[PDB]
Amino acid sequence: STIEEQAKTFLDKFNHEAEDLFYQSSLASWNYNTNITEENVQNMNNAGDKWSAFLKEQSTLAQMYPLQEIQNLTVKLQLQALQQNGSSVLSEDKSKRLNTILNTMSTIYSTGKVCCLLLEPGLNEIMANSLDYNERLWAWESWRSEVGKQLRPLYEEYVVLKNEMARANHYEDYGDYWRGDYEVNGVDGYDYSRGQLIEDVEHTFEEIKPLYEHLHAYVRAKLMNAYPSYISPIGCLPAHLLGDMWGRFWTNLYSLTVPFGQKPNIDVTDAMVDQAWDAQRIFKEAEKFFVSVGLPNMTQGFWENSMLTDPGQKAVCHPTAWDLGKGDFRILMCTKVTMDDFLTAHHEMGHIQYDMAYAAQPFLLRNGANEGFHEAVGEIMSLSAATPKHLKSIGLLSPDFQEDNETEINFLLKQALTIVGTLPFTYMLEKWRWMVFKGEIPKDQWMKKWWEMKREIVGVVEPVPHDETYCDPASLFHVSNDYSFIRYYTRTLYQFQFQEALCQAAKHEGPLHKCDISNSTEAGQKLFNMLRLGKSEPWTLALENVVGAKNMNVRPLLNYFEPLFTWLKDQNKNSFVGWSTDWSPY
Amino acid sequence: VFNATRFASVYAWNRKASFSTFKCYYADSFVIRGDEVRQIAPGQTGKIADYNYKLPDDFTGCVIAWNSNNLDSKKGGNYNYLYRLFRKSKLKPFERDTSMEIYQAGNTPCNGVKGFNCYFPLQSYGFRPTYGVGYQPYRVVVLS
Ligand SMILES: *[C@@H]1O[C@H](CO)[C@@H](O)[C@H](O)[C@H]1NC(C)=O
Ligand SMILES: *[C@@H]1O[C@H](CO)[C@@H](O)[C@H](O)[C@H]1NC(C)=O
Ligand SMILES: *[C@@H]1O[C@H](CO)[C@@H](O)[C@H](O)[C@H]1NC(C)=O
Ligand SMILES: [Zn+2]
Repeated sequence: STIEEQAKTFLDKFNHEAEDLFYQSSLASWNYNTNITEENVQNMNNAGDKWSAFLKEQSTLAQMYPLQEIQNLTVKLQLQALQQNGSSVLSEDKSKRLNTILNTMSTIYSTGKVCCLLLEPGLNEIMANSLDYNERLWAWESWRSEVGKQLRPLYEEYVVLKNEMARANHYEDYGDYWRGDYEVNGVDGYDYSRGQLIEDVEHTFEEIKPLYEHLHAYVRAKLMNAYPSYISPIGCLPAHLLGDMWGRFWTNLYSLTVPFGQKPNIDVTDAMVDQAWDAQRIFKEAEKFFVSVGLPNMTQGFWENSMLTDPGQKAVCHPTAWDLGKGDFRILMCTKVTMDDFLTAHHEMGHIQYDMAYAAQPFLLRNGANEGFHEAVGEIMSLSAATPKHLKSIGLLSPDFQEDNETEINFLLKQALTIVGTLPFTYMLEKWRWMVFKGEIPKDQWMKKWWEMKREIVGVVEPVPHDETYCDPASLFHVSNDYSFIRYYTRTLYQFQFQEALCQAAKHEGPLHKCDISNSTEAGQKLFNMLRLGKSEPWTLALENVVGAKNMNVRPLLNYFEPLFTWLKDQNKNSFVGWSTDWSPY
Repeated sequence: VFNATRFASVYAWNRKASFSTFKCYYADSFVIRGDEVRQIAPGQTGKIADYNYKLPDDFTGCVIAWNSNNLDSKKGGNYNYLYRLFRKSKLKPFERDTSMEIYQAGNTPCNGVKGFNCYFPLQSYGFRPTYGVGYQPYRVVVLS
């Protein structure tokens, strides 16, 4: 009997046992989250430990089937998914040391305080709301000089341990390990390596650069109005003035940089709190929206076992979509009567529809095509549900409303601040991390290079000089909690590829920022043909089913923001566009 | 028997309103899962029609099935219902296999004990009330 048949038998046993163990683990976790007590923190740990032990044993005994004797490519995908080692390749001392380092780095972050304010909500309200240069500078430098100075040496040891863990797994470093999510082999025409993602990212940023130049110059002029004696008309933007602790998003700058301030944005909060909407009407509307394009209803367990309102007992009201397995879908969300919960409902139900789609694939083939598909599929629904045509078609806006060419610029500029202003940040951070894992930045130059790639790629300068006892990057949640960061770039490109394809299938004439895919079935057959695949196909094939190409592309992202680009080109007619890396505020 | 208080298992099926399924084409009785009821029909294929309960291609009786979620499931799990997962060859119409022998899937034999490539052939549905409609118990009775 060939070693392939024995693999098929081993796998159809594994699936049947893992389904049950995983269901009871996730049910324990949900019971904890919706009702915090002392008895529940233990019932969570019991099932968590059981599930982890099962997975360890099954991987150990799956390693006995060599992949070279298998011709079927689905059996190969599942066996690869199961044959992965992990920190099991290290020693026992080294595994325990790595876990101690990780826990210390996490708890140093989550309980840090300066003098007596914590990061949330103490120092975040000074960064999002204050209008004082000195107070903002104090909060910025205090968070930089209290927490990161403690996370430097732990991070230095983290790097060594992670690099050798990844090298013992037949990679070349930990960045290569991370990039191994976008790799395809064995398929003819749809192949992709771990060294080509760098090329694609750097090839698309070169085309995103001009719109960011124009937005940077506009924001600089407005901030120069607001902080008069502190900004230079040719230099970079000081780091502590961007309405954020790190500068990840430029959203909180809107109040200072609104084009036509005598025109208020759209906000239907009053038009719904005045018609007596509640927490269930929002989700009934979201279900109607998803049924309009031909996707199925929700299940009865969704309505019986979802927590859609804060029940006065404790709880964790973070919005979440739960897929417990065995036909069990849920949402945990303490929703209000507002215009942002109206949109979060559409996001989370897009998550749930994607989950329900691939519920027929074997246990290990149930995810997105790669790590940036769930969020894009969620985001396009909020794009298409916030359209004045949609808000007028559900009776939440008066038919005497008329869109104004000056009101479509406020909207596009707010979208730009949130969406475009974050891409140089992401690209630069993951580039620095990749170069540090590879070994191209020695220890004694870490902080020298960080603040050299901020003045070049992002256009941001630091108010005070930082020597090499600092670990500024580790003062961010994702860096000291051991998470990757390139899924946001690729997700932000995929969402506009998806939306252009779908609004082209829906026969939309006009600007892309006004399109609404409701009442379109031809736009709901193109999405489902990709949702139903799970991860049984290369992500390039699943991308080509919806779009027509098999790689990333930046042209629909630039088609979305075309009227804003023309307006900005006219606004910056007598300004300097571009920055100089020499001016510094000290 | 349409009203007995305890039904058998599908691998050990017995022989002697709200009918979710009444499809006409002795009285056999058992319990299966929701989305497997489609396999109780002539010319079907799966685990139930291969290793548990087979119907011939030229059949004359009827098939009745109805949900049982309020009787055959409990908070925590109901591990009293079983089905056969592995077998050396497909069944014959109306045949029955109550064996509990270790199934050898490779080339070296089992000593009658589990281990590498030797599997215990029976597996249980752990029934719960918070399951999807396709994973909830179903009571089935086949006539003639
Ligand atoms: C919350 O948990 C406690 C014990 O952990 C339990 O007694 C109580 O019934 C739970 N609340 C609900 C609504 O079930
Ligand atoms: C691979 O195996 C699956 C069952 O696991 C089967 O359905 C499929 O047809 C096989 N593919 C090929 C190319 O043999
Ligand atoms: C969808 O079609 C229905 C039925 O004609 C209509 O009432 C609704 O306004 C439409 N919605 C949109 C967004 O066009
Ligand atoms: Zn999401």
